[PDB]
Formats: sequence, structure tokens, C-alpha cells
Amino acid sequence: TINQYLQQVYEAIDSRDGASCAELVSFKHPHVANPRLQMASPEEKCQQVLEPPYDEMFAAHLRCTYAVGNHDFIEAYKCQTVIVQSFLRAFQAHKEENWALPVMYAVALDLRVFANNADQQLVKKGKSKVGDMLEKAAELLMSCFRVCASDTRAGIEDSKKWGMLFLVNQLFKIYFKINKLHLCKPLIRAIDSSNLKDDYSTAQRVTYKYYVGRKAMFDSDFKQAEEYLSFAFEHCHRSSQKNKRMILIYLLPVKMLLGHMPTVELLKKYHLMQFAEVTRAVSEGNLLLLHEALAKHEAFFIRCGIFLILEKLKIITYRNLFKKVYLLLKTHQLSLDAFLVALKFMQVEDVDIDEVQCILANLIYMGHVKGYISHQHQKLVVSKQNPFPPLSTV
Amino acid sequence: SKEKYRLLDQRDRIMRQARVKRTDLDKARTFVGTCLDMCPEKERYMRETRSQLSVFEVVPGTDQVDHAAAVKEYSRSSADQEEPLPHELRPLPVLSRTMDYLVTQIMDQKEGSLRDWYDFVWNRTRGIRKDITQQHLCDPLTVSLIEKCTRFHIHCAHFMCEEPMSSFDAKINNENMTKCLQSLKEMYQDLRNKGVFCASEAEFQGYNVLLSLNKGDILREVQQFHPAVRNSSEVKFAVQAFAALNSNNFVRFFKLVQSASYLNACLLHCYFSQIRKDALRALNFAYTVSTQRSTIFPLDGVVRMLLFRDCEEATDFLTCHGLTVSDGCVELNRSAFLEPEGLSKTRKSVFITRKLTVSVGEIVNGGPLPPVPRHTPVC
Amino acid sequence: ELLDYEDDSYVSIHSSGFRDFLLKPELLRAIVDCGFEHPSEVQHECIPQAILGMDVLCQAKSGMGKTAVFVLATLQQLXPVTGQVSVLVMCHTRELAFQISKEYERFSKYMPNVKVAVFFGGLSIKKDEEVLKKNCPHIVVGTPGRILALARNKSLNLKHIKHFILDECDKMLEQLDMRRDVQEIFRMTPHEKQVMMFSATLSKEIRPVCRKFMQDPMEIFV
Amino acid sequence: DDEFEEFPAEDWAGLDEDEDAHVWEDNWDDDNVEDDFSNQLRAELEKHGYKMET
Ligand SMILES: Nc1ncnc2c1ncn2[C@@H]1O[C@H](COP(=O)(O)OP(=O)(O)O)[C@@H](O)[C@H]1O
Ligand SMILES: [Mg+2]
Repeated sequence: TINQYLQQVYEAIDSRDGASCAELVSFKHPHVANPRLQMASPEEKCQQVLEPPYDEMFAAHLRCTYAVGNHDFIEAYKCQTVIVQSFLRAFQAHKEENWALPVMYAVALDLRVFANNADQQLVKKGKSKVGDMLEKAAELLMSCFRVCASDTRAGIEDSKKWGMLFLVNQLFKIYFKINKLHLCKPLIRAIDSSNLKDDYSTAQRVTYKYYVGRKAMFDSDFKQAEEYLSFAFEHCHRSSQKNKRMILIYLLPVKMLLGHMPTVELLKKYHLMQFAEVTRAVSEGNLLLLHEALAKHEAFFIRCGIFLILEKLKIITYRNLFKKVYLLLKTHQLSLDAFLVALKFMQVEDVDIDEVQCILANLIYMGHVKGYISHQHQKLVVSKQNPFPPLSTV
Repeated sequence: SKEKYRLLDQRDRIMRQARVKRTDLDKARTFVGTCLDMCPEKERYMRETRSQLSVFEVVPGTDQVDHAAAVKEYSRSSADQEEPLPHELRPLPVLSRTMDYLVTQIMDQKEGSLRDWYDFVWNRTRGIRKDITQQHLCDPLTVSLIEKCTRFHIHCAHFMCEEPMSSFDAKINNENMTKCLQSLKEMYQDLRNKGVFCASEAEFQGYNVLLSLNKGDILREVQQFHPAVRNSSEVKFAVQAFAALNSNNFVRFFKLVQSASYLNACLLHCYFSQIRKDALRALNFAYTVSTQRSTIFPLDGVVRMLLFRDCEEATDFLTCHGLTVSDGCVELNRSAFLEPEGLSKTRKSVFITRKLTVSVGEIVNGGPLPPVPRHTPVC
Repeated sequence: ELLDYEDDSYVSIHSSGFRDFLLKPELLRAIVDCGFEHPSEVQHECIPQAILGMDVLCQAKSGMGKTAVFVLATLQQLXPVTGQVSVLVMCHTRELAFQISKEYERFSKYMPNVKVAVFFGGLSIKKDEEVLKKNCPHIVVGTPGRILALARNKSLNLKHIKHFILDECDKMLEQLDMRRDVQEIFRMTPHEKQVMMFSATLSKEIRPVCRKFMQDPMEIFV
Repeated sequence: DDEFEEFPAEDWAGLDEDEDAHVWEDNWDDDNVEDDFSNQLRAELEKHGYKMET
């Protein structure tokens, strides 16, 4: 009954057990599906039992459950905004206590989801854009992050900073969703500066590593991104196969740009066979097959956001093609016109001797080719030993 | 004119004292401009009294103000800006007329210094964009006006590059280009979400990419475009330029420069020094067998590949990096190459100038010029 | 005659609008009504840090827009409670305090529940005490002498301060007495707060003094 | 679908993690030129006069 629910809420608040209160607020609990708890105006009973601001929060929670029962997610989002604000006031009221951290996990995480629903319930009416509710939820999450991070004087085992990374991830899940980056810089700086960086929970660390690895990949930092995405993929939960596939989607181009090629079994296992041809072409120095494969799955790569990143494999393809030319001719003094013929066989548009020389000069400078160019003889003289050093050492 | 200016100031003071403040968000009232002139009367008289006119806004041969020629000035407001009154803002038709006047009567003037011309046009386009922003204008016509502002700034990014710092600051011009492109992107997204599509978007998105060739993140943004915009020829050219620059493919980069439009070439001119320095580093490392001996490389190859005006400019570029040039053969030496300290002065490329086959007004307008507006303001 | 081979970060301007800072719609409406074009370099660098309630130390030329950064930040992260003062801004001159007050009144156009007050030397303490007693503000802008006088006699409750800000802090900390008063005011305020200090000429000798007031700040110098 | 969903638990200590011992192959970069594409490229080079010396 409602009286039993309110008494249980009061006892949980008095006993200061975060898990029980979080369950009594979270929608994951079956009590939201309980028909008798859903009410339209239960604030009178909440006022009698619960002391402020908890009474307002739980009245808003009951109203939110009633609204969700009717599939009115705009009212649910407004009620959940009231939830977040009331709980933030209550949480700030606490001093040197972090027992209410799981409640913040139950409340804030529930807000964002509702925003999505509200968002996809506002496209139908056409009275709002895509992401306004997400922006409001991001503002609420920023308030929560401020409350958690401002507590720098409490004990190690009694601080609210344990709730930082979680909130950061939530903000990430909005920033990438509404395509609004560059707000991740303060969050990354705060997480790096924090001494609890390696002490957060494994799930939050994996999520943070995945998002920061994506951001570093888009910043052409293919070593930091490689490290972050490797950590995320290695420690991802076995049950969440979708998360492993999503991490691997961005881990593959970074690893291939560093000279590592995924096996066919890996692509088959995680249903990423779109890369299967690409990994082959870069292995064979086949520019034509690489272009055809990137065009065949262009929609998938643009959807993932790695198509133009995958276009950067052209340098490794050039290196492999020139290595194949060197192995076919079996001489250390290779005429540049041989490389021109090889490039024309790959149907490179507007390719001539000047562009071949430019490509070879860049490969030599970056260390991919251990040789020099003789302009008088128009040849390439490579090292007799180790002419093409492995890409892992470049 | 001082008495008229003070009377207009008193009128505005009374009208603003009638204005209310401290309103709720839902009760907000967006501003609707009512100025039928290119410049407000009060601002005209104010700048006439204070002797702050540009050369274009005065009657020739005197310091008196040709009111039909004066254009509203950007002034950054202040903490005491006192809000814009309705008659201090020009509506969208008046803004379009002002932009037409700028592109038809001012952007081709030859008399007067380059500094005065650039300052006048830049400040007046800033004023137009401020009037657009304060009125919450989001329409294809406003998009066109901001597009013309962006085109003017893109042209000046190369036309004025040889001027002294007191005449043209490259950093400020680049910032203005970036702000104009940001406004254009915001309005494009708003109109697309509202069900309206802009014909010229595919052009300026490309400019955006050409303005962010050193920022990898732009790639992500390029993959977020509408399929019509992303598959357009302009965006394809911009992505090709990005790939050429980031892969240090200077031959391909300058081939793209040769086969580019005037504004695309003007945007690509910003990376000439960087790409040439990287190219010289790569060539010096790749054409030298040992650090102790030098190798002769044809100067004609350097001129052709790096798109230099003639042998003299290439010789100066090579000498500024410590390499000896003689008999049309630069002696590439691995131990003699050195990157100079302090950026060298930039000069306009002849090819980009040759690409300008029409007037500046037509390039900024994006097409044939509209008829010159004729509007004598009412006292 | 071929000799065998002998074996042996450019940056771009960042672009963003005020809508990209996820400000409150009232703040964005007030900004666009003010005709702000776009965040400047200092604004783009400092606003994302300042919104999250973290300390910042900024050095930039006059007119770059340092004051607007903290005005927008403190308006964004404001939880207006009747009877409490949550934002305290201090500067060494009355004119600067009135400029800050004008900025606050200018950006809080669509926030009718926000109150701002200014307390400065040259007036009587009775007016400031009456303002505190009758209509308590949420934002207090003042000079260290007047603020210290109002705090010593238990007229200004500084125990609820969440945003401690110094404007043109270099010349305020160069003075010995002003620095001592600022130190006392900082000691009166609670520890859990964000500190933002902005100045036009941050000498390297004063920088340790500025960083003494903060905890792991973001420092910008141009 | 383009969302990183929340994990069912908060910590797993590495016991329940999908193990991929040999995921990235390292011996792909070899001197093997016997594949079909190598034969096609060799035929093209032979056509254009560039032939491996005996
Ligand atoms: N991003 C911006 N766009 C347009 N105008 C601005 C911007 N930032 C500040 N301003 C204006 O410029 C003036 C700068 O004053 P102030 O904020 O005190 O800068 P500073 O603190 O660097 O001296 C302010 O009056 C403000 O109205
Ligand atoms: Mg200032």
C-alpha cells in the first residue's frame, strides 16, 4: 500500500541506507509497476510523513510513476527534473556523508532516459527540436557533478567524489548524443587531476575510457586512443556484447593505422565483417579494393563515424604497395616509373612522377622506407638490409 | 548637427525610460526593427559630430556626411548598452538592401587606402551580423547575407595578406571568418530541422572544412552532414584538400590549389607556408644520401611542385632555410637545413589572383550583381 | 654511379557559440538580446571550466571579456535561496564593482528571482546593514574593506558562499592591506566553494599568491 | 542503437570478461608474393617492361 511504501521510505532515510532508498526511487524496482502506488496528487500524504525536501521528491516520484503508467513521458520528465533538483538540495545538505550516492545513481540515470523518451515524444508533435530535453538533463547532471566535485575536504572513504566519474559518463552520453563535444575537456581534466582516477568502479572506468578513446581518435592521437580503447575492450563485461562490438568499431581503425590487422575470426565473432575486405586491401596494398570496400559499406562507416578515419589507411596501403613492387622487382635500385605504373594499375586519379616522388619522400621521412631518391637517375635506392622496417617500430 | 543629435538622444532616452525590464522567459518579446535607412539618423549625426566617419560615408571634398552613403557601425555596445531600441535595428529587407549596397558600391572602390576600405567593410558587415543576431533572424535571406559576409572575409584573407599589421590583422580576419561560419552552421541546422533547405549550404560547409584542415575533429563533423551536402562537389574537394594536407602530399595539395575556385584557393593560401616547409623538410631528408655531403636538385622542380611564382621566390624560400642556391640547382644538405626563427612575411600568390576573373562584388555576392539600391533617407 | 643507402604540431582556432555551452535558456536569451557574437578565446577557454564549479585563474587584456565569463558562470550555477548569499565578488575600485553589477543586471534579465547588491567604501555602513536585513541578495559585489567591515560585525553571513571571485586581482593582491583583508574574507567563507580570479596583468611574483587561494585551478595566460 | 548501454553490474573483477587471446595478427606483413593480386601486379609490371632480373 501507499502507507507501507511511505513508511519504508521514511525508515530507509532514517537508517541512511542508500540502496534501499535508491530502490524506492529507481524505476528498475517493480514497485513502479504496482498499480496501487501510482497516484495523481499524493503530496498530502508525503508531507505528513517525510521531512523536507524528501517529501517533495517522493511526491514527485509518485506523480512520475503515475505519468509513466500512462506513457506521458513529458510529464514524467518534468517530475524527474523535480526529483533531481530536490535530491540535489538534500544531498548538498549532507555534510561528510556519501550514503546517498546510489540514489543519485538511481535518479540521474533515470532522468536522461526519460529525456530520450520525451525527445522522441516531442518529434511527433513538432513543437521541439531533437535534444532540448537532453540539454536540460545535461544541465542537471552538471549541477550533480558540481555538488559531487566540490566536496574536497571529506575523508577518502566518506567523500562524494566517488560519484564524479559516473556523472561524467552520463554527460558524455549526452555530449556525443547531441553532437556537442568540447565540453568534455573540463571533465577529462577533472578526472585526470583526481586522485581517485583508478579507484572508480570498473564499469564507469570502461565507459570513460571508451568515450575518451573515441575523442582521442577524432583528435588524431592514435596512441592515447589506442591505449584507452584497448583498456575498454579488454575489460568490457562479457554479458554486454553490444558494448564490446561498439568499442571494437572504434578500436579497429586505430589499431589498423598503427599497423595491426584484425583477424577474420575477430570480425566474424563480433559481426564486424564490413572491415573484412578493408583489412585485406591494406594488407595487400590494394588501393582499388580498399576504395571499393569503403564505398560498399559507406553507409555503415559514416553511421559509425570512422569512414574518413578509415580513409587514412591510404598511407599504409601505399607502403604495402611499394614493398610489393620492391619484392617483385627484387632490386635495391627501383625506377620511379615502376611505382608510377603500380599506382596507375590501381587507377589513382591524376597520378604522375611528381606525386610518386612526393609520396616516396614522405614515406622516407616518416621512416616507413629506409632509402633515398636519386633525382639524376630518377631512382629510389633503398637499404640493402631492412628497406621497409615494420610499422610497429615506426 | 549637434542639436539634432542631442534631440534624438533625448527622444531615445524618453522612449527607453518607457521601456520595461525584468521579464520572464515565456513572456519574452523578440525585437522587430523599424529602421528604414542604411544607418540610423542619430548614429549619423553622432559620428558626424565626433568626426568618426569613413571616407565612403562623407560627401567628396568635405567632412559633411552623405546620409545615403553612411552605414550603421559596429560598436561592441557596453555594460551600459541600454538595450537596442526598435528604430536602432534595421529589419531583414533593410539588411538585405544594405548588403546589396555594400557589394555593389563599396567592394569595388579603388580610391582610398586598403586599410580604410577593409576596415569600413569589415565593421559594417559586423554591424549587419549583430543586427541579424539581435533580431533572432533565421531565414534563407539572412543565410544569404551572412554568406556574403563570409565570402568578403574569405576574399580579404588573401587580398590583404601583404598589408602591415596596422592595416590588416590576419588573426582577426580568421576569427571573423570562423564566427561567420559558426553562425551559418547554426542557421543551416535550424532551418534543416524546421524543414527548410538552403541551396548554398554545400558551398560554405566546404569552406568550414577548408578553415579547419589542421583540426582532425572536423572529420567527425563532415560525417554528420546531410547526404546531399556531404556528397556535394565542394565538400568532396574540401575533404580531398584535408587528406592532401594531413598526409603531407604537397604535389596533390597544389594540384588541388590550381584546380580550385577563387575562394577555395584563398582559404587554401593560409597553409602554403606550412605545406612548403614540410615539403622542403621531406625533400631534403629524402634526396640526401648522407649528412656530410650535399645533392644538387633542380630549382625548376621546386618551382613546379611547390607552386612558386618564379625562380626568385623559390630561391628566397630555400635561402631562408639555409640551403645554397646557384645555377638553378639547390644544394640540398642534411646538415645545413635549418627552420628559420620567426614566421616570414607572406605574399599573395599570382595564381590565386589569376583565378579572380570577375569583380570582387560578384565574388562576394556569389553571382551576378543585383541592381544598385537608391534610397535617400528621410530626415 | 649510385651510392648505396647509408644506414643510420600545428593548431587551429576553436569555434563555438554560446548555445554550445549548454547555458540556461534565460541566459542565452539575455546574451542574444545583448548582441554577443560568440565566445572569445578567453571565454571559450574559461566558461566550460567555470560552469562545472571549479577554480579558474585568468590573465588577459582588457576588453577580452573576462568579467562576462564569471558573470555568466555564477548566473548559470546559481541556486537562489532566500536569506543566503552564495556569490561574492570583490574588486579594488567602486567603478569596477558598479560595472560588475551592471553586467549582472544585464545578464539576469530573464531571471526575476535573482537579486544583486553592491557594498563599497565611501558610504555609511547603515545602508548596507539595512540592505542585508531587509532585502538579502544572492550576489554581493564589493571592496575588501567594506566586505570585511560588514562581515566582522555579523551583518553579512559569509557561511553560505559558494562562488568566491576576485576581479582585477593583481592590483588588489599587490596592496598589503587589501591582500590581508582578502585573506581574512577567504578564511571566513566555507572551504567547499569555487574560486575564480581574473586580472589584466598577472605578474609571476603574484601568481603563487593567487594560486594559494585555489585548489588545482585552471590557469590561462595570454 | 548508437548508444553505449549501461552494464548489468558495477564491478566484475575480470572473472567474467570475454577473453580474446589472439585477436590481432602480427605476421601479416611478410615477403609472400604468391597471391593473386601479386600475380596481377607482376603481370602489369611485365607489360610495362619492368621484369624481375634473372
Ligand atoms: N563574446 C562576446 N561577444 C560580444 N561582446 C562581448 C563578449 N564578451 C564581452 N563582450 C563585451 O565586451 C566588454 C568587455 O568587458 P569585460 O567583460 O570587463 O572584459 P574584461 O573583463 O576582459 O575587461 C563587455 O562590456 C561586454 O559587453
Ligand atoms: Mg573586466
